Order: sequence, then structure tokens, then C-alpha cells
Amino acid sequence: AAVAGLYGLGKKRQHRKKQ
Amino acid sequence: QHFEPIPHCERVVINVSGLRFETQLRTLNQFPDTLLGDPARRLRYFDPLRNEYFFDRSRPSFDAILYYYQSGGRLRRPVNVPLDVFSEEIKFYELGDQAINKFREDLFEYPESSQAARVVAIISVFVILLSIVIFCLETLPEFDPFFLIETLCIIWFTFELTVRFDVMNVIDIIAIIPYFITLSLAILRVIRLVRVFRIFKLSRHSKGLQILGRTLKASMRELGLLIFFLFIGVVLFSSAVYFAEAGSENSFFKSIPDAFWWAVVTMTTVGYGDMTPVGVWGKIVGSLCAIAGVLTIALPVPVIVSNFNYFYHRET
Amino acid sequence: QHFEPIPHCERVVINVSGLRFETQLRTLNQFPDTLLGDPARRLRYFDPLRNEYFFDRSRPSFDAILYYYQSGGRLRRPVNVPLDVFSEEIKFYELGDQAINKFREDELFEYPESSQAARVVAIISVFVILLSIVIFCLETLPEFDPFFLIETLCIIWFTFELTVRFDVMNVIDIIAIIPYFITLSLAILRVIRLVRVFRIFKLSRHSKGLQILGRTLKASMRELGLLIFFLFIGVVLFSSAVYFAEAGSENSFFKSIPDAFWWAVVTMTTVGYGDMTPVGVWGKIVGSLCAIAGVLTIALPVPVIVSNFNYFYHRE
Amino acid sequence: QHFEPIPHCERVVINVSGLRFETQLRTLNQFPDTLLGDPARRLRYFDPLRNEYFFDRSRPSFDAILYYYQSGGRLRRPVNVPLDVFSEEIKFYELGDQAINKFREDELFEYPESSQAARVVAIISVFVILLSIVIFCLETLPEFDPFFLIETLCIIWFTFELTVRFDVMNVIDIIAIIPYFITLSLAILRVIRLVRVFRIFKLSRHSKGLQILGRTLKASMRELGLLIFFLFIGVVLFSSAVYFAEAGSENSFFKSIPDAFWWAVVTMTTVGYGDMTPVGVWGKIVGSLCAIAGVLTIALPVPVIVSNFNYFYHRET
Amino acid sequence: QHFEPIPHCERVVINVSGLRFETQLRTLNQFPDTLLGDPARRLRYFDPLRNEYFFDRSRPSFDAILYYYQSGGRLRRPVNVPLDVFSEEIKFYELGDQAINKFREDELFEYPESSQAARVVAIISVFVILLSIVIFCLETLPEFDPFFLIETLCIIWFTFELTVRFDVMNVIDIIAIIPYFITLSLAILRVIRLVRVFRIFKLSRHSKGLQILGRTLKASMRELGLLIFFLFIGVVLFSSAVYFAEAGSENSFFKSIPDAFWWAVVTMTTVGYGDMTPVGVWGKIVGSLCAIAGVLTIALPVPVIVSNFNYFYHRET
Ligand SMILES: [K+]
Ligand SMILES: [K+]
Repeated sequence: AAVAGLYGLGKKRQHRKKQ
Repeated sequence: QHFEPIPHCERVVINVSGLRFETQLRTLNQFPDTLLGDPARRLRYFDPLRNEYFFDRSRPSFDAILYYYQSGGRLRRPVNVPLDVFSEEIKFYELGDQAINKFREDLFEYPESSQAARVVAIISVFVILLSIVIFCLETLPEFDPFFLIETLCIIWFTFELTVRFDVMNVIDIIAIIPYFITLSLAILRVIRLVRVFRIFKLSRHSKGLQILGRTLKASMRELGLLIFFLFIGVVLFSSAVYFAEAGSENSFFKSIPDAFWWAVVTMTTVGYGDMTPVGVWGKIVGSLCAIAGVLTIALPVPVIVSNFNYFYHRET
Repeated sequence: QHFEPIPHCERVVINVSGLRFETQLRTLNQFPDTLLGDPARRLRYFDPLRNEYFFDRSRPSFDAILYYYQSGGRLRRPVNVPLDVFSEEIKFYELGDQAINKFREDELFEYPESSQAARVVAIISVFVILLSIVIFCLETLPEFDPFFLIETLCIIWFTFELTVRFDVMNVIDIIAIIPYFITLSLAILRVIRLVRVFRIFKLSRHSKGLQILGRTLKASMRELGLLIFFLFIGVVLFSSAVYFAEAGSENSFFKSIPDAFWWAVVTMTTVGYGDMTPVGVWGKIVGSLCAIAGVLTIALPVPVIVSNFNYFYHRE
Repeated sequence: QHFEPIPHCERVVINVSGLRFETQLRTLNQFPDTLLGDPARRLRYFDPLRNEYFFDRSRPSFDAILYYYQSGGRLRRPVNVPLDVFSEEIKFYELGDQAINKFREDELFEYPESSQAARVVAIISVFVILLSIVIFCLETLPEFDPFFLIETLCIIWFTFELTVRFDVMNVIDIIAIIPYFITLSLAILRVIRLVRVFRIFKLSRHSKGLQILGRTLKASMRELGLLIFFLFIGVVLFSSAVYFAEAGSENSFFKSIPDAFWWAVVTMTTVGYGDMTPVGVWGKIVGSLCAIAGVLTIALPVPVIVSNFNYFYHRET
Repeated sequence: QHFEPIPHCERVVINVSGLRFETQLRTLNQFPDTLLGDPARRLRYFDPLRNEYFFDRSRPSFDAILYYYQSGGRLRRPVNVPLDVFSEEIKFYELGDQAINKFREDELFEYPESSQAARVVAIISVFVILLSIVIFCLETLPEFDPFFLIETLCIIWFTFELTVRFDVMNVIDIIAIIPYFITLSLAILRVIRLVRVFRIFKLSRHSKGLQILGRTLKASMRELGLLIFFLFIGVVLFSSAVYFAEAGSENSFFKSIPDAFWWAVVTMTTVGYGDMTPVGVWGKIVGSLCAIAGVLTIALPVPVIVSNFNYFYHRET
């Protein structure tokens, strides 16, 4: 496939995932 | 839009277990009822020695509770606490059933299985599977014995439907309409095809199938966008590949519609098979078609994926 | 770069509903105008009894407001509050039209507007575009005046709309009608009859999602170029490898490295070549490596484009 | 469910390095033992001059500590600090082994060792496993005693290792040696020769990634079943549609609905069927729909499986 | 591991613009130098009237600064502020060059440059590399001295650039010119005419994305090995299954398990084998299982490499 998985359910600069 | 209070009667102090809050009394007066809105439900928490409001509860969650008074109708949960604790904090002050519902939005044994209907359900699942098997087997070249099982399955289906009496009922009706129809060959082929809809009766018994249905209902727009992108790509690349090969003798593609299928099996990376009789320009067009197909499939699908993931975790 | 104040005249206290802030007046006087910059707009909130500034508002959002004075020009939204509260909070103090505008970037004539019962014009235009596409595809069929009349009616409608209207939309509008007027070596004829397909892009003015796709392409041109570069590198490398794996065998499947290019593509994008038997063991190993590397090089750059498309779609 | 105390005995103040906390003594007395639960372990931190509890440690993580007393048994780490700081934060107050253990779930025998003399045994074992796999795949060749000796040496080594050792690893080891002893209807012979391939799974004992894959499969059995169910639904539906599209045309490509199943599969997974010419326009439309729906149905459940694999992989490292 | 101070000399108060911090002087005594470590660099901030330390700076970021003293060696940026502001905060107090450096890791000779006269040299090198690749591809054509002159001009330019310049870049530059001088058993000839393709890797010096890809591969070599291992296991298993499905059938499509190996691959990667008719029902079932397992075993390892590439690409810009 090409999606290879999720996009992270949100990708913003200084996102809460990276916080 | 919500209304915020403006300064200039007397200001009161709130002590949430050491976190001191000071607000105008008019701000607390804005919302009637509620623990802090009226003096009747808050006089117990008064401290005569300190003239302070003492609320020995979670400190970080009082900011949102006060902000509801501050914003005069806007209640948003800050990202510092789980949702479980916030639901408990809001219930303490009794903000109001209508206010809590905003964040909420943020015989007959067949539906409710209770011991004995836990079997009826398994019999229904077995009968649905048996009907599917009979359908597939009777389509075989090697093949009354199938008709008897089919009519037994239909009798069970209609018995369940008539005892029961959205979309489940519609599917149940559709699963038995073609059998009663049999009691231009294009119509016959169409009804024999729509006989396959009995496979969707597993939605009543499969939790994942209902999740998929809800995901489709939620992301109809994204599905339409994906179909539109695919259609545009197919038209463009089929036209390009047809015009890249029209000038050669014994052209592989007779017309642009004849190339449509090819375009599809190149955008979805299914593959067409034989590809030799197409020249260099056709090969370049095919490479571009493959790349654009990967992009146009990877673009909108993750939104539907996200919707399905959310619905799956909400169910469990 | 921004400048911050340094200590050594008098300090003042700011009470944001119980959250006391103490800052040097030199910091407060750094920015002229504004609610806190000048004494005229902040004397109203002064408390003569306690010599304190009272601002009965959202406590957690004042940290960014003070930090803007602290950093002397840097205003960043902390990740603790929704966007709605921050936008309203900054408007309360009137930080400045330029300051708020800078933060915004951190995150007849009836045709263009589909209002005043002009949606009928839009649906007629969409129907004409679809009819033109269908007529083009059907006239490419081998089975075929009747098509020319419909095509020229569509061209008259398109040119009437373009002339009454008078960016990329206008360029597409012009290109959609150039080839018809051109026809009033055969390679140029083939090119113009191919570029006639650009009428499919006329749906951009009416389809919101296709504009999102165009904006995503504009934003991720760099990633698209990187993906094309990676695909070219992989195709060249694996085509050379597979061709040299068959050099020593008679009746070679691939006559030359360029001949293998197409094959590499359908292995890099996992589309499929079809017949694969006359390839030896070394060619099969090279093909497996090509498939894996193509999967890798396709999966590497597509998430960026997917994220851009998702961001644009959910911002729209 | 947890119980929270309600107000009306004496109130005390807690000073976490300047961050003042005020809490009723009844809330503090709810939990016995612990640094703050009993006067024995908290009188040392008393300040006679100010009548205050002084705790010169991390300010932001004390909110969860007090909330544990506030909720009377509910302890969750707020998302403002790393896990390392919060893990050591609890150990200071000694809330209890059971409380800490509950939070943990919120986020000869010379062979099973890593000694210098044990790595050689491991490398010999993995070499023997690889040699057995190679011998299998070579003895299946058309061109072919020499293989039997190598196979019996590998079997002897496997039995010796199993006997020295004496879940699922032992089951795999048993299966890897059963067929050789079995040889000492042709369908049974074919089945045993097929199950001989399970020797490849013995690499799980020596491969860290393979155990991660096994744990991921065990965790996501439900998602795997959902994916299989969706595939089955799609295959049945699209095979039936494509068969009935060619019902009215002579020389039908698909003789029956089951015959089309394979086709449906290699269209849902985008593998590809190959020749497609004798199929009419309706069959092509059904095939396009099948390809799109297969892409969607294979894309839907795999995020959960890959997230589980990511979680297990990062937990291992 | 870090050491935390314990209570029982004098306590001091820190007023970070209204946020009062109270800590033991021993905690401030733990780290020498620094603005707060020694009286010399902090006396200016003392307030004689209030006996307090006043720092008119950011309030939310002082918690990490105090925790460095609190934890005695641990500095973690709390997730409430961007890295830009926190980088300036640590510089204000001058925690120490070693402390700041440790946190950094937590998150003529004109040819190797970019000036007005170096740009033309770079564009010339890129053009020469592209020309060499084109000459290679066209000299492999069946329709064909004229190519040798262009080849030797490219080689002279390559060796001139290498000599002027004088890791991995120099290795690639060397390998790009070894085969030309080698020419001055046909297996070695085939190997050298194959390794001539390495000239295409010289574009790394001029392409920023290619270096990002190389860094991603270096970082995720472990994940690449895991993916290769999973593919090998799946190929062996499914080749064995599909071969033994046709073992008892006459006119078997697959002669041996290695013969089926290729098939397995083009089913795990969903490339497609092509003709599939002569395979029976059991072979088709095995093929469907192989397709599903290949989808799974490809979707599992790739996202880690995807994350590494995204991180490197966004760190570059
Ligand atoms: K594919
Ligand atoms: K394929």
C-alpha cells in the first residue's frame, strides 16, 4: 500500500503529540 | 457567540484547595441555579472565619468551570486532565442538564439477547451463512435439494421479520423480496443478483459491520471526493494513452472508453497484464498514470480511515 | 530576533482574577497604545483600595499576553486553550492591528458568486462541461455533424461565459476553447486534439475539493519533485541491474536498459508487468529488490502530501 | 468508581516549594501508611515557625498526588511531565506497592542466558535452524542420503536442545521435531511434509523482532478477524456481481460464483488477475468497484495493527 | 541517575514576576557558577526591601529551571512552551556549557561551497553526471567511439573534481571512476559494467533530498533488516504451502519450493504474478492468505522508516 498507516490523527507544528 | 461580563457588585474569593480565585459576584449571578449560581447551594461551603469559598476538589479543572461563568455559556475542557475526571467535576457543581448535554453531544427478545435469545441469535447467524453457502453452491455448474434449503431459510427470515415487526429492517425486507418475486431476462438477472443482499443481515449480529456502516455514513463526502478524483484521473490518462497510440498501426486501444478499464487498473495498482504492444509514449503515460493513481488513492482514504478508527474506539 | 527588558522604576501588580502578575513598568511601557501600554486605557481597571490591576478574565491565557511584553514582540499561543478563547482574549487588550494580523498567518458578474438564484447558471455550466466530456469520449469511439453541433454549442457557451466574466481559472478557461478555434504535420493536430481534454479541469470553478487538490499540489510541488527524483533513481538503478543480470543469457528478455525502464516502473509502484517467466534467478532477485525499494520510495514522501491535503481540506 | 470526601476536621496547608496546597485532614487520613498519610512519616517535614508542610520537590506533579487523595483511589499522570519524573515522584511519598503496581499497567539452564559461553550455543542453534531450512528447500528440488544425514543431525540437535531445556515456544519446538519421528493415504504424508516447515518459527527464540510480531498478532487478533470478515464480505459480493454480469453473455469468463472468488481476491488486495479481455463492460465496472472497495477495506483496520506493533517495538527498546 | 536534596539551611524566595518559588539554599548551593548558583551573579536581583529574588521573565518556564536544581542534573523541557523560548531561558541563567550541550542532543577549495562562482561549477558537475548517465543508458541500446569520447570526458571531469577535493561521498566518487580505469571470465566484466551505474549516486552531493534519504536509511537499517527478515519468513512459508498444495496434483505449476519463491514475493508485495489458471483450489487459498499476510508484513515495518524520513526532512528545513 501507500498510506503505510495513519497520519497521526493530526499533524501541526508543535502538535500535542510532539509536546 | 457568548456574552462576557464587564467591570464597573462586590467581588468574592474562591479557594479551590489553595488555588485562590477572585471573581465579580455578577459573574456568578449570570447563571441561575447551579451550586455557585445561587446562595442556597453554596452557603454551606462558606468560611465565616476567612470569608472564602472553599472547594476541596481538583485544582486544574476549576479553570474551565470558572471560564463557563467567564464566557457566559462557553464550556471547553482544557488539555490537562482526562475526560473521566472532567465529567465528575462538572457533576459536582450541577451546571445544568442542558449545559451537560452540550458535552454529551461533544416477547421481543431478538434485539436484547438474554440467555435464551443468545441462541436464537446463533441460529440466525447459522441460517444466514447457510443461505449464502446455498447461493454460491447453486451457482456452480454441477447443480430441488437447494430449493428446499433456500425456502427454509426464507421461511425463517420472514418469520423473524414478522415477529420483529431504519436500515436493518430494509435489508431484512430486501433479503426476502426476490424469493417472493419468483412466486425480459434482464429483470431476472437483476433479482438473482440482488439476492446477494442477504449477506448484509450479519450487521444485526456483527459489531464491526455496524462500525463500517457508520463510517460510510460519516464519510460519504470523502468517498464522493475519492470517486471524483478517480474519475478525473481515469478520463485524463485514458485520453492521453489513446492519443499516444492512435498514430501507430494496430493500436492497442480502439477508443478512449476502451482505455478506461486500463486506466483504472493502473491508478489502483491492480495491473493490466500484457503491455508490450504500446509504444514509448504510452509507457510514459502509463508511468504517470500509476504515480498519479498512488497519489489520488493515498490522498482522501486516510480521512475515511480516521473516521473508522474513531468509530471503532468509540464502540469499545 | 526580539529584545527583552533588563532590570535595574516602580513595579506594578496585575490580578487576572486571582492570578497575580508582577511586572516592571518599563516592560508595560515598551509597547505604546494598547489597553496596558498606556495609562489612559488601564486606569479604569485600577483598584485604589489595593493598588492592583484587576482583569476578571481567563487566567491561563494571560501568560501569552504578558510574554508578548516580556519578549518585546513575540506572541505565541501556548497549547493549553482553544483557538476561540485566545482570539477573543487578545482583542480585549487591543494589542495592535499589525500584531493580531501577524498572528493570523501563524495558523452582470453572476458567475463567480452562487447566490441570488444564480445557482442555476452554475448547474447549467456543470452540465455543459459534463456533456462536452461525454461527447469527446463518444466521438473517440470507432462507431462514429451531430457531434460537431453539440461540441460547437458547448464552445459557444464556454466562450460566452469567458467573455462575460472578463489566475489559473482564467488560463484553464481560455485553454478549454483554444483548440476549437485552432481547427478553424499531423503531430500538432494530435497535440491539440489531446489538449482538448483540459475541459475536464473546468470543474475546478465548481468543485470545492478539486481546488483543495490544486492547492495541495501547489504546496507540495517540492515533495512531488522529490518523489519523482527518487522514482527516477530507483528505475535507472534497477533497470541497469536487471539488464546486466540477463546479459550472459541467450534470448534476453530485456534488449537494453531503457527497454527495462517500463518494467522497473511497474515493479516500483507494484503495478505488475505480467509475463515474467523468461527471467532467470538473478533477474528475479533484482525484481524482488526493486519491488521492496519501490515500496519504500513510494511510502517515504507521500505522507507529507497527505498531511497537506488533509490540512487544506479540513481548513476549508 | 471512587469515593471523594465531603466537607463539614482541622485544615492543614501543604507547601510544595512555594505552591501552597490546602486540604482537609480527613482526606489526608483516608489512606493509611504513606509519607503524608500518617503523622510518623510527615512530622519530620513540619515547620513549627509557620505550621506548614514543606516539600521542596517538583511543583507540577503534586496535583496528581493530591488528586489521588481527593478522588480516594484514582491516580492518573497529567500530560504536563515525562514518565521518569512522575515515577520517582510517587516513590518519595511511598503511596503503596499496590497503588504503584496498579499504575504500572496503565502504560543448568545454560540456554536462556547471555553469557560468553551461551552466545556460541545460540549461534550454533540459529545456524542449525538455517541449515535445516536450506536442506528442506533444496531436498524439494527436482534434481534430488546426503540430505537425510543433515536432516537427522538437525533433528538430533533439536531433540537434544529440547531435552536439555526440559507457553508456545515449547509447542513450536515439539512441532519442529514431530514429523521426523512420524516418518519412522498420501494426504497425511503431504500434510506432515507441509508442517515440517514450522522449523522456521524456531527463530522466534533468537529473534527479538519475531517475538514482537507474535505479541502484535496476539493483541490484534480481533482486528485480524475483522479484516478477514470484511475481505470475505467483499469477495462474496463482488464475485457474485461479476458472475451475474456475464450471465447473459455466451462463453462466460467465470463459470460460477466460487470460480470468481480468486479473481475478487486479487482485485481487493490489488495483486492483479492477469488477462481480463473476455469480460464485458459491466464486468469491468464491477471490477473497478471491487478494486476501490478492496483498497478501502484493506486500509481500514491496519492502523490499529501497525499502532500495536509500534507500541510493542518501542516498549521492547 | 541523579541525586535529590533532602531537608533537615536557610530558605529563600524566588519571585519570577509574581510566581513565588521557595527552595532550600542547599539546592541553590548544589550547582556552582550559574546566575543562581553563586551570590556574585544573583546579588543584583536581590530585593533589600522584600528579601526576595525578582526575575521579570517568563513564568511557566521557570519550573524546568528549578527542577534542574531540584533533580540535581536533569533538564527536561516541559510541554507547555515552544523550544525557541526555552532556549533563551536557559541562556539567561547560564546553567553551564556542558548542561546546555547535553540538552542540544535531546532534540582555494571553493568546490564544496555555494557562492556566485561555485554555483556554475556545481551546475556543470550536475550536467556532467546526467550526461554520463544518459551515455550509459544509450550505449546499452542495441542500435550501437562516439560514446567512448563522451564517457572519457566525463571520467576526466570526475577525476579532476576528485583530485581537487582531495566518509562515504569520497567512496562514491572513487567507485564512480574505478570501472573506467579497470578496463584499461566474463563475470568480472559483467560486474564492472554493472557497478558503473554507481555514478548516479554522485547526485547526492548536489541533492538535499538524497542525503536525507541516505540518513534515513542509516538510521532505520534495523527496521530494514526486520522487514527483510519478515519478508524472507513469509516467502519461505507461503512457497512451501503453495508447493505442497500442488504436490499431489499432476502437471504441477511449481516444480519446487525455490521455484515458487518468486511467486510468493510478487504476492506479498502485491505486484502480481500474471497467469494464475493452472493452480487448483488449495493453491488459490494459499495465494489469498499470502496476499493478506504480505499486506500486513509490508504495512508493519514501513511506518518507522516513514517517521525517520519525515523527522530528517523536517529537521533539514
Ligand atoms: K499493488
Ligand atoms: K498489482
